[PDB]
Amino acid sequence: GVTGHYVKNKGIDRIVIYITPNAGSAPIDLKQCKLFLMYDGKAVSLNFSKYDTNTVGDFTNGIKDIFNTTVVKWNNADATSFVVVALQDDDKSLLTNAVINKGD
Amino acid sequence: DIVAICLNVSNTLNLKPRTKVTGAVIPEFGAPAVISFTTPATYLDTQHIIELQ
Ligand SMILES: [Ca+2]
Repeated sequence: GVTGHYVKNKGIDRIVIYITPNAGSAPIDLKQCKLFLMYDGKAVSLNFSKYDTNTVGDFTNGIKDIFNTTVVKWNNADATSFVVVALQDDDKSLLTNAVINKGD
Repeated sequence: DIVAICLNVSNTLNLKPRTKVTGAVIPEFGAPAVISFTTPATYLDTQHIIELQ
């Protein structure tokens, strides 16, 4: 899924992309993956960056609003990086060295 | 017979992820056994014993 936030009279300001591993896939080391995006005049590559003080933002137990600034800590999303928020992870793999495995 | 050669490498070789390890056990006579593996891309805390080769 993808979802996004609209500022009035301006356009879409930020986007959140939900990602999951395919059946049977071996674990993926998220912090080495690169995200390429194309649009009307620019083709940009973004690299992983740490959430505040910790590798991945731990919201395994729910978020009041994924876009509210004070709750979520968007600030490290610079013009050249992304950050990762962990939504479901039983085995604590996301939470510790950022590895996606089955069911995350 | 089967027997396990036990080596403690904690300070001698720095086996972090994605690292190639090469070697041989060389007998007094006869052909050497060749050790050759690359450590996994990711180590998980739920799986402390890893099968390398
Ligand atoms: Ca996991």
